Amino acid sequence: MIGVTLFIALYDYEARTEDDLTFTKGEKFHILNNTEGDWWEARSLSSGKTGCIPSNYVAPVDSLEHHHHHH
Repeated sequence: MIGVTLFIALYDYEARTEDDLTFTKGEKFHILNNTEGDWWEARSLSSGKTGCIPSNYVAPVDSLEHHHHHH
């Protein structure tokens, strides 16, 4: 969806609190709230669950894709 940034997990993460998400590397996310800074609220596109993730464990998918001019 245009205007919505897709994120991908670069590492596995086991939930450390009741509000954390557990996820595996490659998992896709939408970010819902980034105000905590080091922790972001996200919704997992794999499980449909919502919770906190470490902000440094994910990256925008568009940052990691190969781009070519002609489309």
